[PDB]
Amino acid sequence: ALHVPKAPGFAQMLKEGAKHFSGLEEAVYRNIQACKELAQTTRTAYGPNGMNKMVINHLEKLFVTNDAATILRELEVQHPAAKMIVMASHMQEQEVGDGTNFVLVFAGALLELAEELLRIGLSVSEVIEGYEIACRKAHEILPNLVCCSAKNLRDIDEVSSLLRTSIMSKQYGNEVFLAKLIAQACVSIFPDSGHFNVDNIRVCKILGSGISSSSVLHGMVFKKETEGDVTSVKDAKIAVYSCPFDGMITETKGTVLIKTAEELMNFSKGEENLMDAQVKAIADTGANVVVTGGKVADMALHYANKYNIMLVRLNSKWDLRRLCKTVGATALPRLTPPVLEEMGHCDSVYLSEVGDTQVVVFKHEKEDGAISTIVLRGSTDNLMDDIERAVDDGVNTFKVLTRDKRLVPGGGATEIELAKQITSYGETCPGLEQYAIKKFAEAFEAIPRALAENSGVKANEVISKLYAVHQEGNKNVGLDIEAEVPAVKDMLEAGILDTYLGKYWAIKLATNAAVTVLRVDQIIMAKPAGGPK
Amino acid sequence: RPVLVLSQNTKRESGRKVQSGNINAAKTIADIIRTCLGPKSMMKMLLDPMGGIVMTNDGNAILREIQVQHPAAKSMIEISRTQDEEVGDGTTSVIILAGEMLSVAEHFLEQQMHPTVVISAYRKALDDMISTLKKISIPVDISDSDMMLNIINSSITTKAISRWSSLACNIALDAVKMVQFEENGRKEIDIKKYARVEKIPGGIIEDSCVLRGVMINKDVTHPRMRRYIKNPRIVLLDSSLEYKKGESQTDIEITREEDFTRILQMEEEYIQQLCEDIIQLKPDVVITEKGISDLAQHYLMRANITAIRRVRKTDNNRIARACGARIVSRPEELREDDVGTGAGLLEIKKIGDEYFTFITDCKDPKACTILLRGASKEILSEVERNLQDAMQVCRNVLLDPQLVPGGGASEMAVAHALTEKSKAMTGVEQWPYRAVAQALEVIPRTLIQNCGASTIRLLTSLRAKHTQENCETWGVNGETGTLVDMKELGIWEPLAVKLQTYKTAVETAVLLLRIDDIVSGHKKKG
Amino acid sequence: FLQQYRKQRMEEMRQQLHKGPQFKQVFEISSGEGFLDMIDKEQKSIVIMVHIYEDGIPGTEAMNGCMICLAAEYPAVKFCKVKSSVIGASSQFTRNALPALLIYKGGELIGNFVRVTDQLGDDFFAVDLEAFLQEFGLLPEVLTSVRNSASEDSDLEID
Amino acid sequence: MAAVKTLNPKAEVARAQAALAVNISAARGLQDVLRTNLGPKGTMKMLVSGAGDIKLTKDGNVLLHEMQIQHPTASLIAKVATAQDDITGDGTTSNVLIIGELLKQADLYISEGLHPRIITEGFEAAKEKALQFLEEVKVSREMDRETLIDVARTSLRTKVHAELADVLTEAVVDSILAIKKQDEPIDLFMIEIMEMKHKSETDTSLIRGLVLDHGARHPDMKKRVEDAYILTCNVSLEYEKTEVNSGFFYKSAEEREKLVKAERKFIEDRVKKIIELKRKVCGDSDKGFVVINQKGIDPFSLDALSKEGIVALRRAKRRNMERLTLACGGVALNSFDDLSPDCLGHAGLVYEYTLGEEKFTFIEKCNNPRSVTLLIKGPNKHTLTQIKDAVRDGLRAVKNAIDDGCVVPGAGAVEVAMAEALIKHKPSVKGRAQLGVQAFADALLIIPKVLAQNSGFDLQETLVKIQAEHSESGQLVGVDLNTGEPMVAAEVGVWDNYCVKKQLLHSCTVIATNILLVDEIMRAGMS
Ligand SMILES: Nc1ncnc2c1ncn2[C@@H]1O[C@H](COP(=O)(O)OP(=O)(O)O)[C@@H](O)[C@H]1O
Ligand SMILES: Nc1ncnc2c1ncn2[C@@H]1O[C@H](COP(=O)(O)OP(=O)(O)O)[C@@H](O)[C@H]1O
Ligand SMILES: Nc1ncnc2c1ncn2[C@@H]1O[C@H](COP(=O)(O)OP(=O)(O)O)[C@@H](O)[C@H]1O
Ligand SMILES: [Mg+2]
Ligand SMILES: [Mg+2]
Ligand SMILES: [Mg+2]
Repeated sequence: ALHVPKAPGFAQMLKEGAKHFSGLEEAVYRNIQACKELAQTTRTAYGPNGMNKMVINHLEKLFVTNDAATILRELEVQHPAAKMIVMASHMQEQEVGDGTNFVLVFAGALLELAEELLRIGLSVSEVIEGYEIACRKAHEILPNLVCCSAKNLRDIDEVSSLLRTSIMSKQYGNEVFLAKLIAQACVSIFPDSGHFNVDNIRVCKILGSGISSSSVLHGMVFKKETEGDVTSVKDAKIAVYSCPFDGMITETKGTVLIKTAEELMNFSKGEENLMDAQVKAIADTGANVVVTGGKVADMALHYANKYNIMLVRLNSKWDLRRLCKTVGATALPRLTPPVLEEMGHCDSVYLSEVGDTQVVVFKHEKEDGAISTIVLRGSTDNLMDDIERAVDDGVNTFKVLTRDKRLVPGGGATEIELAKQITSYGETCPGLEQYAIKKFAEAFEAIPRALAENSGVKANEVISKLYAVHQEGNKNVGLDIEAEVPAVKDMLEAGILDTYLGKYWAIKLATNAAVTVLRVDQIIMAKPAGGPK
Repeated sequence: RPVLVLSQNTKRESGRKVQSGNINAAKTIADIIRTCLGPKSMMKMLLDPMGGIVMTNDGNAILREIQVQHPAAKSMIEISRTQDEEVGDGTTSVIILAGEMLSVAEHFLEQQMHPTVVISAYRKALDDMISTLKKISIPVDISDSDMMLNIINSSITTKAISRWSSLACNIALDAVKMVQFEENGRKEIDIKKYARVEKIPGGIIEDSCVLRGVMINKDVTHPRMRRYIKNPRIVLLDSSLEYKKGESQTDIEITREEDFTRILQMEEEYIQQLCEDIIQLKPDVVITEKGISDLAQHYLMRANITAIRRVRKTDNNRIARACGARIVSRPEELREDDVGTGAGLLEIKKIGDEYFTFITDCKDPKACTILLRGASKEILSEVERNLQDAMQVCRNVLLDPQLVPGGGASEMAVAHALTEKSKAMTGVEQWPYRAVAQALEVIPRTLIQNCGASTIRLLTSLRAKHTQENCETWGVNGETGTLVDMKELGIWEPLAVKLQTYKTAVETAVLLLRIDDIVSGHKKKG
Repeated sequence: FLQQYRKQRMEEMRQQLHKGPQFKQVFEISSGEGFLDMIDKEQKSIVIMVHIYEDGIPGTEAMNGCMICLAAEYPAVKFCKVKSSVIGASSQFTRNALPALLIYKGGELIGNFVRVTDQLGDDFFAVDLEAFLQEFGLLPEVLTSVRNSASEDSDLEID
Repeated sequence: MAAVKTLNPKAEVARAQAALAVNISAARGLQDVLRTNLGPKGTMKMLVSGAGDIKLTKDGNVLLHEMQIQHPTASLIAKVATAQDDITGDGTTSNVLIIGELLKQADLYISEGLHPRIITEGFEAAKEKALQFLEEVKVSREMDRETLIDVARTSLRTKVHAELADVLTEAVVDSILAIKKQDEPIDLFMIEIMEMKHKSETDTSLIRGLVLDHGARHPDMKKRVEDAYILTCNVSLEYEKTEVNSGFFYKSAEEREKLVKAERKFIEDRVKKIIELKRKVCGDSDKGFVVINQKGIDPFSLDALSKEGIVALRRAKRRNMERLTLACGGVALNSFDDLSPDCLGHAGLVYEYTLGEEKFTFIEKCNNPRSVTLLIKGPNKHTLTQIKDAVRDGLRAVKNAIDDGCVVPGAGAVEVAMAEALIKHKPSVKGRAQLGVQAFADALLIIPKVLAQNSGFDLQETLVKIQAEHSESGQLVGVDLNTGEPMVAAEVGVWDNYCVKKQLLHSCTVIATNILLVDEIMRAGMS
């Protein structure tokens, strides 16, 4: 009478390291608690007043940022429910590019209120049904909350104003300058054709002179040097070769068979003459810059130097295609001279020196092209990485604007209006789903509450003021950050707007993650064993 | 430091203790499978060291999965394997008999009788047992299919397949009959090589059947091949239909520009020549034990020929036997005789989620495939074991058409005859003779025990019944525990199985009786 | 879909019918000097595989059965087993190096696999470990009735 | 202790009633775990593997495989369920439940000193009677679209959420009707299942064509072709080394250049044949040319093909040869020795979709595609896996419904009717096998019991209501999972595959009979 044996049946047959969680209080509440913990550990980095977090991964690499997706990626999350919510956040990042913190906060609040509903007596199925109905109602309501539209994407000032809000949460202190840079870079890209490619915006990080000295370049910058002695070309005629700058050889086996002395004494001379002829044929087509994807032979380099040809060696083939796209050339497979149509033209190619880094710059004087490079300066690698993440957020916001031009007010105004409307709708519906609908509406309060908490003011007073104003009839009113007391102001007048499509996708993904977590009733975890990766 | 004659790990024991240990180990081996005999036997679950599960009630299948340290038990297991391989039936009976004779020999070894006298008495009793069995046997007309089916049924009433008895009996009889071959004045059955049993989990057991041909788990090499041919002409090959290196080192030396292209064109032309040699015989199906090149596939398909590659050698031999073909290595030596005509249908159909190739309408085939479809893998393995037992019994009857009454009737009759013979020796070896004669009653005893009836009353009644004149066929009903004549119940066994059981049991007893010393621990020294 | 290895199932089926007489067991080394004088002894041209294990650790019995099947199929190789504690391994070996595949050839190591659970699994089959060993070319390249082998006087005739 | 332990001291043996107790306990544990899976109202289980992969499932087979159990009887039940899923594709949870309840009911009588042999005899007699009843109760109906829709819903609602179940039902029924040929067995290899990870679960649909997981490997390839000629080939368009160890021998740089130029004449000739065919079939820019190759294409041939406006794909799946020949209507070629326009398929639209680092190629607007594809779209990997398993189950159910000429009412109605018939037939069976027949009937009654329990009602009251209604009216009445009152399953549209029911009966009876007869679990392969 000193030990409790394992119950007969499944309990005994379970493996030594396996874990079995079943029922409501042993599985659902534990999953909800884990998701709440994840939401709590990410909450403080929300909004313009969000705080960066120093995250060190298992490889001792240091990340400092307030991007929720990056923070979740760099955290070794082990709980399966938190893993699912992180997957939802990553899907939101992939689909849109901004709103990951919103997804996580909304999912956490939804699961918290779901636990509360389950405690008061509601069932899992009824909670899920109410959440789905309320999500459908929110998706129906959302288009009516649209304030204005982009109505122009070729204007630098309009695009900068639109993109300021997206990169205002990150790098709150200096967002106008970054907005102008990203606007110029995006407007250079995005030609008359409606398609916009995010990959066409390149970012180069050069250390030394602070982020305020960053600049946008209509072209490409490579952190390399020139093989030859020519280091500056003013009327470049780039010829791009996917083959090494060397005489091509066979593929089975190359064996030189010598049977007479004359062949032995003439082989090297003939090879040199052939290489000289090939290089001179390349040069006679007006080419003065040659970019190769392979190695550069000594003889080829010498003969290129003789004819004043600038040699650049790009090892990575992604950079090769990017250069072909930005200059307007074709990567030749052989060392033949390039035909007129295959010749790439860049207005100026030169070897420069920024900070202490040797770079080769393909520069276009025209304010257009296919690929634009943002040269990021700074005084720390981590700071430059954070600025690059902000630039990525801005570019993704521009891409979303190209996809859909509708905008909704930010600063929690959209969330508060959605909460009010869904709460009003929930009164009409009878049955047990009204509680779930009201809880779904109340889960929208976590966004203005998080903003108020991060801004340093009382969240309850801000929420009450927002409800009072929205009940009056002003549906475009959010909290004012630049205030020491709880205050609200019009978001439309202040220009604090976020994309409608991003909010739509974020709400959908958060609701799906919450209901998917709720549907789980039993957990059968295998023994962890090993598997570091 | 120490000096020894033998090695340190060499352990030796001898005397009455060794004989007692050997006999105890044999009795333990017998007791392991004692309850797995008779129509009312219960199955056993065996866990393989590899993780597999064997669920059966066969003596050899149970015993081959047991690892033992006592060499007497190893001898008994080898005896079980010998009985299984020689005749295919009577595996539990021989083990039980060996245990009983060793027990009744231990009884005499406790006294002052030398083991050699017991062995001589055992050999004399074995000779008399053979004589009595040959005397009480009856002939069988192999032409009568009903009698053969009844024999197979009596053979498989004690296995898990007995619930589907007519189907299993017909399958075994048909397979054995159609695998029978007679070439160059030599008669062979060859159940081991041909008549392959292919089991596919799923379906119902009643859907199982024996095919008039061979089924293999292969699919056509290309989608545009025909998956259904009415009367195909089949050609079987060994060599690959692809360009391959020679044996000698044959490096080339290319100096002209066109030599590389010429080499490639010659490779393609060689493939085309091989395919043309195949096509010249105008076949419909080509089967190869090795790979077939894609270009070879195209050239064959241009002539509307279905090709299957990478078939096992055993499967190819079975196909050749079934469809009357001849395997040809070099395609240029193909003749009209080598082409296999006789297959009445070829079909590649889908079973579950896998493709299977059927050649299942052959006329006069010498090979077959038994298609087992059951609940799971273990059930199908047990069904395959039972079918193997049935086919072995059928082959034994076909080779020797002598028949012997079953259910312990033959053993009780032999015991009574041997006792009557012993009533006249008047020597000193008569006691072991009579003891080993009466030791045959263990199998009627265990039949009664498994039936659950009273052992003593039934055994006494049977022994009294066998003392009459014409009562050699009186045995025990295995599922009701009553004394019934076996010319009414119909349970009969082949004479070969009984002869092998008695010979093997008596010789095992002799072998383990001839031993009184055990030395162990020495290295193999090799 | 060539990764599914359809031949693996037929190879396992053929391995199930490996031998008739017995499954045989992996030799258990009882001492260190026994280990030394069996690795040093025997022909150097044969591959000797040594199995390192301790009782109770998971991931062992599966590879015991795998080596049993390999010894059944392969008569040349000399699969053997020995307790980890008997040799006297250190604490790190006894805590994170239980699965150890010691391969001997020519009197020296040619295969030194340890911590093979990630690359093999926990309940892997014989074919899986066979393929794993074949990945490095570690595997060297009828059924008699029972036996055949029975001075040097052979035969003559009349002369 | 026993004989084996005497012979092998390090052996584990369970003997006589011990074996029965162990087997029945294992079966009861498996049944207790898998009870909550049955029915659309069943709970969803989450499985985490050793590496940390998350899987959401409701299948009996999937749950069994990823359930950390190392039991012999559980292994036998898992093998039976695996065979059931392999052949029929449905009924795994019902299989496990029926086996467990058969063993429990048999134990109920065995614990009273009764021999298992009589129970097995009763089981086999009841199995024969139940098979006869199933033959006499099946609904032989014409498999029109509505019946297939009903069956597909009956499966997918049990597998996934209601709206996703409806979407998958439409997709599965449409795909099966698309690939089906009259009086010809349905080949399920012709329905390619592709997974995308960018949209919601409800965005999955059916493409009347083919979707490929690889795209063009040349940046200058056309990203969209309207009218496409499809060339399905299995010819290597990359450089191939000679089999007989050729090697090159030259004496000057000019000779080396000549040899380099002349070593590609074979592949250049094949590409020239392709280009000549393309120029012959389409002399304008209206019709595009698409080449799908099972083997790789080197950059030189890729550039040569792209210069002619030809989009080319390489390293295609082996089954894609048959899929494209059946969908586009062309002829798969293993060599360009004699190629004509009659070997070219047609595709009314070919475009490429880019998703992350993966490039997908779409082939729509075919004339009468005999092979279609199912695009699985979801925000999560586990969602994709669950939808794929549900689609497999639904496809198997629809194929079974098409194959058999009949369909059996579900919702536990057929099991209740079988139990009633077995109870009626019990007096006919002689001997003490009547107890086995009664145990078989009670075991068959597990399905409505578990359905009612999962729906939230009480087993006994609901079961007696169903039985009383069936006895009074004679209609095949089953459990209504929303109200609990009996409903005519045929009228509502709750259909079960007849082959699934027959396989369930056969396999469950066989495995229960074989397990009940085991009297010794043994493990002596060591030492
Ligand atoms: N100047 C501002 N004043 C008030 N609220 C702001 C301001 N700028 C941004 N926000 C709010 O911050 C939110 C953006 O939070 P953010 O940190 O970008 O999360 P995520 O990266 O997940 O989108 C928006 O919903 C917006 O309403
Ligand atoms: N219906 C029956 N009634 C009585 N005895 C039977 C019956 N059927 C078979 N037997 C006996 O059972 C024995 C077969 O048992 P079995 O399980 O095959 O053991 P073994 O494999 O050693 O022959 C035969 O010797 C036969 O005499
Ligand atoms: N909408 C429904 N109403 C009533 N009964 C249903 C409904 N859908 C399914 N069922 C019944 O519930 C059972 C579901 O079994 P299922 O979970 O598919 O087990 P398995 O996966 O082993 O086939 C079926 O036998 C069916 O008769
Ligand atoms: Mg943001
Ligand atoms: Mg027998
Ligand atoms: Mg189902």
